[PDB]
Amino acid sequence: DKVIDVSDFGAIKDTGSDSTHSLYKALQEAKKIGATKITFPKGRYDFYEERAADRLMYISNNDPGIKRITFPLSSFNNLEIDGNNSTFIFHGGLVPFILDESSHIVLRNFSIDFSRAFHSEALIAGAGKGYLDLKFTDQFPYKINEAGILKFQSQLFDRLKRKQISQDEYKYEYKRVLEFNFALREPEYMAQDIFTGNALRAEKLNDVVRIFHPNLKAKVGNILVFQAKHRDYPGVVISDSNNVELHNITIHHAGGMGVIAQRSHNITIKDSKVSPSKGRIVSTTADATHFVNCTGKIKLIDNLFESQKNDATNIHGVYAAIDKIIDDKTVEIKLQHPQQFGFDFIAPEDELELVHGASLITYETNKVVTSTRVSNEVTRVQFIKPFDSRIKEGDSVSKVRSYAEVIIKGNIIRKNRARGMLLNSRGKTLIENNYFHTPGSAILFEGDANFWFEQGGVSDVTIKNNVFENSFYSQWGKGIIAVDAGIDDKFKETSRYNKNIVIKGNTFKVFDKAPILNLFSVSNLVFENNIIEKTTEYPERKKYNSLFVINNSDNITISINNILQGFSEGKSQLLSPTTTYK
Amino acid sequence: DKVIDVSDFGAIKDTGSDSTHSLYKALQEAKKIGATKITFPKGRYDFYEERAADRLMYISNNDPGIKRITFPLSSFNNLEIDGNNSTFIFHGGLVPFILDESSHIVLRNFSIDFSRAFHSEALIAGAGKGYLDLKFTDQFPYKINEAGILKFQSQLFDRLKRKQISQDEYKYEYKRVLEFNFALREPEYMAQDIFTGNALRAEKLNGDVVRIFHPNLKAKVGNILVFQAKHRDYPGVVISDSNNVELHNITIHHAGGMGVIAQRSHNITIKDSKVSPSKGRIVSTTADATHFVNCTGKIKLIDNLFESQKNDATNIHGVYAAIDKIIDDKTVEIKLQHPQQFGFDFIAPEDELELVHGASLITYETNKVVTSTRVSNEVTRVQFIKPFDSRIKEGDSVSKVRSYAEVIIKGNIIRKNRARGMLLNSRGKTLIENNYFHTPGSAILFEGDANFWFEQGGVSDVTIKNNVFENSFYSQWGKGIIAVDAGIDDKFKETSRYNKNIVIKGNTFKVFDKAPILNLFSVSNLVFENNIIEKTTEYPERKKYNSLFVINNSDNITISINNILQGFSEGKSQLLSPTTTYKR
Ligand SMILES: OC[C@H]1O[C@H](O[C@@H]2[C@@H](O)[C@H](O)O[C@H](CO)[C@@H]2O)[C@H](O)[C@@H](O)[C@H]1O
Ligand SMILES: OC[C@H]1O[C@H](O[C@@H]2[C@@H](O)[C@H](O)O[C@H](CO)[C@@H]2O)[C@H](O)[C@@H](O)[C@H]1O
Ligand SMILES: [Ca+2]
Ligand SMILES: [Cl-]
Ligand SMILES: [Cl-]
Ligand SMILES: [Cl-]
Ligand SMILES: [Cl-]
Ligand SMILES: [Cl-]
Ligand SMILES: [Cl-]
Ligand SMILES: [Cl-]
Repeated sequence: DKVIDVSDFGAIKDTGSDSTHSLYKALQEAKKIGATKITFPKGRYDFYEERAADRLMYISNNDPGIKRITFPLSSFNNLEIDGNNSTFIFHGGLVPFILDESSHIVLRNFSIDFSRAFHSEALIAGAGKGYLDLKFTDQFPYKINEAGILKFQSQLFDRLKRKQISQDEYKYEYKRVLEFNFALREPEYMAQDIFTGNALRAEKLNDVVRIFHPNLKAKVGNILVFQAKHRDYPGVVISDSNNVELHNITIHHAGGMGVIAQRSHNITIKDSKVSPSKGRIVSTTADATHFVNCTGKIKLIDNLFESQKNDATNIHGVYAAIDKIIDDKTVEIKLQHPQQFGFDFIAPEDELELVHGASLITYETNKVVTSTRVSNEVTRVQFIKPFDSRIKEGDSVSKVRSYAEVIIKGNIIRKNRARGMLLNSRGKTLIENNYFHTPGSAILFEGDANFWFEQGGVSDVTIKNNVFENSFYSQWGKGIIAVDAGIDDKFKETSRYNKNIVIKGNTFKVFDKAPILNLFSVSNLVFENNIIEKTTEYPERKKYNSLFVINNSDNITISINNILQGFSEGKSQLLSPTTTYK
Repeated sequence: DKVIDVSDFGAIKDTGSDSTHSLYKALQEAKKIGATKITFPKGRYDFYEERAADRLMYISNNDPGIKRITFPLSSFNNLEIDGNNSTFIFHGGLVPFILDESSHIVLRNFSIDFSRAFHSEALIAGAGKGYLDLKFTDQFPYKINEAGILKFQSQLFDRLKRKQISQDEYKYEYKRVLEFNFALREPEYMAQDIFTGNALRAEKLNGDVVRIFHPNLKAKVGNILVFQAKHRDYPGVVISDSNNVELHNITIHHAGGMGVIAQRSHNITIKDSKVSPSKGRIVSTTADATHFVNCTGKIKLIDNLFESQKNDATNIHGVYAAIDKIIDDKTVEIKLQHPQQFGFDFIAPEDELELVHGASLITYETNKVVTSTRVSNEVTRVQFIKPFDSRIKEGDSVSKVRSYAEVIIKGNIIRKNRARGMLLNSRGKTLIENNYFHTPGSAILFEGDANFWFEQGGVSDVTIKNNVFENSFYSQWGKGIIAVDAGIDDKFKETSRYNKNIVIKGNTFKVFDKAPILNLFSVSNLVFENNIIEKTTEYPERKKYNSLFVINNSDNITISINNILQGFSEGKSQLLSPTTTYKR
């Protein structure tokens, strides 16, 4: 009809049977008659791999390859999916949602989770030099092979069944471990990622598994998280689509990012949450949300982003390195980071910034006349006029876009690994009424043209009426609000990558003298009407003795109109900037 | 015009520079004007990943996914590629050739190799309880991380460069090891695969010697240990949905998987070519030398050398698809079973399908398809013109009735490889003539099953004539020199007749013990005549074998009196009398 009921196509709740193909037929009928809504009777729905559509997908900042997709929303328009607060359980390697060249899509009232997490967790029962003793719950199946290696499994165990289980070992490969505080259910204070690779020596003590690595260190009683090595199955992919809304969507887990958007226009996530399911301390294995080369309005409103293994959000562009200079008008650009391969974005009549790599200073803006994709890495680009004579190979290009207007309000950011928000948004950005409790920098202006190759550089930011409670209590960043753009030291005085930032009306609850602001190459920033409250939530770090570290900047104002409470010193010292951590 | 010189498009020999993009433009020009030949000035040409065309590919019996292709021959026609005996070096994860919906393609006069093999080799310098001491040459770079695990690298080592190299580790993952005899450069006598997984505990002694730890490690000092590549991502030449393809004087030194893999293709010829290791290596391709899946017309392997590969020299078979769901009396959903079979679409309307009982490989009936709908890379819904056999159950399998390929395999040399020689799963007219076999596994194996590999076999017209089987089946990959191992349960061996009409004549069998020359079951009409059987002492005799002919559940089998046996102690009457067991 106008509204389609999935149960009319065979998708039946609370049975544990695969509803993938019944859902697919309901989707095709909705496209056939132009139905405006698809609804689920409230219940549990399970989705498996065997009948899910297969498509080749390049997904920015995630792993490319063949994807089995449960909701293949390719070229859909004016469609709402209302789950009625149903529970969606995905079995194996599945991408729940991919929105590809779709328009006006509303996802509403359901939860996403996987039958077995791609990461793994264990209770730390013992510890010593070069080892940890671990106890695994049943929902993290594993085995120790004859080589003495710990390998997590999709399930415990004929020959063809064993072969299928053997092929699933890739999905649950680890690469590092991170210790989580048991009581606070957050990354352990000042703990760092401990790299291990995908092969840890292990042996069962003769229910306790002992793992061996010379860099292992953790507190007994805490939770050890095995970080998933891959990002193959993000929760919701928004690709080349527009006007997408997520309302009351719970993403309990994903093989990578919860929501990843690329080259998409107008995206809203509201009243949703990324939070672990029962028996887990971690939600998604990568960023909660992420936006690449997106335009229009990006709205994160009244969400809860917690316990994921990476940043809550990152809104940025793509830098493509200048690999080959052919003639004075033609260049061949190359995508650099492996998870950026296959990102096509340079089209004829586009305007490109021609940026110096080590400085992030734009030489000029040139217009593209022709574009030719050679591979998933290299694209040949010819300009309308000869480009700047100073451009060398190793510099980078970036697309001049109608940069996304960022509206991030009412969100809770806590318990996650790494940073809170990477504000690489050059458009008008508003960060209002958010709560931060992150081990890394609550807010970070990053971007570089040497590794990540992410285009950042703000020009209109307002950070107002937020609460920063005991954030940056570890080492993922350089302060509560910090700049860490990829600018060489010899260019910091010359470059001005981030401009026009207002930080007002916020409350900073801090436990030591870590930098509240750590800025370089910033032009025009005002810090006024904020409250700085001293706490004793974590042990004080002797590394830091300055709340405001400022270098190679101009027009920075740490106004007298700021209230400080609980400190022994006064504004004369604590509000005076330094060049070092002091 | 008619002949395009690739150097006219910037492909320069003997420079080490990437010629991928120059070659691509020469290919597009040949298609634009209908050129008939592309020539390479004789020299060395290097191809890299950075500018290779990317396509999704499903390659049967190999690993699917994104492929970077150096020669993307998609919808090319009447084109010859003459390398003039050039050397093509491929750096990293590249598929050298993919022929997709192409016709009348001839490849001749060049060699294919990779700058670093996907497998690894080492000299065994020492041994002890639960370990092996290994010495790796410079062309097999490796790392031992802080976890103490051996991880082979694309090269020895900037932050971005370290990330690129680290991502290459997946390409060189291992899963098992095999011992090779140093002097004879073959799998060690009676040695078997030793499973390890992709993670071996290792430590560098003092450096230069690496000690690997595993309780099942066992090998002779002085021999060579081969680390089997875990993946089959980069086969040498892929022939997919194409027709009339010829390979002449093609040297495939290495591949990430199979040398030549053909699927759903008509008329293929491989002549005067060879699969053999490059300098400093004991192994060539990491999987089958040649392989043909659902192929039709004529398959010709003429005067080739297939040696040192980690699998069979050839396998010519069809695809069994299991009946996963019965919708109604006319409608089923079939499912591809083996992971390296996913994405193999082959059922179309008007196709006729065999409907086969799984455990017996006995065909209930043939039925014609009216409707076909691909659901995933595993499941396809099929509707038939008439209600199918009432005895058909979920778990049985279907197979496409095809104009099964006529197989002509003449003048080849098959030796030094792992596993078997030729898997004769070809139901079409098959001729095996004037070949030389020296395989650790069965020289000729009739296999097929509908429970794991899901490969359709079952011959109907085989002539094995004037071949030389010298000291073959000297290890354990099979059940004899010429053996059947079709997936037929013992319950049904007596009523199932999967292989029919086989003639084995004029051959010379040089054997070192009394392992079975023929090990047959479920065979009807076989004649073994005019053969010469000669006793050797090349390998130690195996006491568990005491019968040259082991025959069970068969009919019309003739081990004729006109065969000749030399060098044995027992009488001719006793040596030609078949048994049901390996001994008595
Ligand atoms: O900074 C850009 C980068 O951030 C996220 O990931 C990295 C992670 O890969 C690394 O190991 O740690 C840092 C924290 O120190 C970040 O978490 C994004 O997932 C990634 O796509 C990229 O955007
Ligand atoms: O038998 C069918 C099968 O044969 C080949 O490989 C297998 C190999 O995977 C296994 O480990 O050992 C056997 C020998 O005992 C064969 O070498 C083909 O590569 C495979 O595609 C399939 O056709
Ligand atoms: Ca064709
Ligand atoms: Cl305010
Ligand atoms: Cl103080
Ligand atoms: Cl600093
Ligand atoms: Cl300092
Ligand atoms: Cl040594
Ligand atoms: Cl015995
Ligand atoms: Cl006699």
